[PDB]
Order: sequence, then structure tokens, then C-alpha cells
Amino acid sequence: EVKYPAIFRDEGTYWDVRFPDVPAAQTFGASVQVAADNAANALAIALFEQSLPPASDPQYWRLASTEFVVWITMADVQFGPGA
Amino acid sequence: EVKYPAIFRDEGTYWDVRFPDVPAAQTFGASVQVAADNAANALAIALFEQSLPPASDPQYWRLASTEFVVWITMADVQFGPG
Repeated sequence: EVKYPAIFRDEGTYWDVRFPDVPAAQTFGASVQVAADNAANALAIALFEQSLPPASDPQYWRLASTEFVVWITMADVQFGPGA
Repeated sequence: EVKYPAIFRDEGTYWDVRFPDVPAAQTFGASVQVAADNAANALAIALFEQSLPPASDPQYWRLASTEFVVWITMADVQFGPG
């Protein structure tokens, strides 16, 4: 399981999700859980055929009052033999 | 880098990817990651040596429960010896 720390940001009517370690995995969702579901897929997209960067330790981050961290597991769906 | 917001739609056995700003760049893949790679290439083909349309702000869209948005970077087209 490949996990990265996401910053969830309250935009009032939706949640913005970004990964400092994986900038191309930026997404959003109407609720925290939908945003999290989306974030798992966004990580898979962004890390396709890429080397995997280290995960940052979020304890060193300075966050806004609108922001909190969720660890997101990268989606990894396989359909063929040997999954 | 040229980037557009894409809507990814989960069809169970595959993903349907479309760009509201670049309608000719509709594509598909079994996994999200392959679908997205295809989408980078679809942008490159649809916009090859053409004027770039403005990119929309996607948070104004109402998405289905099976949909999400990410930003896809147009692939670079290269020609090499055949």
C-alpha cells in the first residue's frame, strides 16, 4: 500500500485536495469522503510510470485553519492474471 | 506545460475520460492510470499545432457519483526516425 499525506482544504461548498509530494494528484470533492475517494485515484494517475517519491512527514507542515491532513492510499486496480 | 481539467467517469470495467474544453479528446482506459495516460495523448492529438482554448474552472461543475476531476498535462509529440 502506497500512502501519501493529502492536505484537505475547506472551500465552503467543496473540499480541495492537494499532495505536496505529488503535485499532479490535485483533485477535489463535494464531501470529505468523496474527495478522499477521488484522491486515491488521482495518486494512481499522477504516479503512473513514475518513480515513487518519499512521503513527507506532515508534522513539519504549517497548515491554515481551513486545512487538515488525511493519509490517502493510492488506487491500484488490476484485472488480469497474476493480480 | 498545457493542462486541462478532465472528468473521469467510472464504468466499472473501464474509465471514460472527457475534457469539457477539448471535446475531441474523449478517451478510455481500463484503469484510471492508463485512461489518464491516454488522455494526455488525446489532448496532444486534438490540439496538435492548434490554438489552445481557455481552461475552465472545474469546481463549477456538478459531477455524478461516479465522476471526479484531475488536471491532465498535454503530452509532447515527438518525431523520430522510422
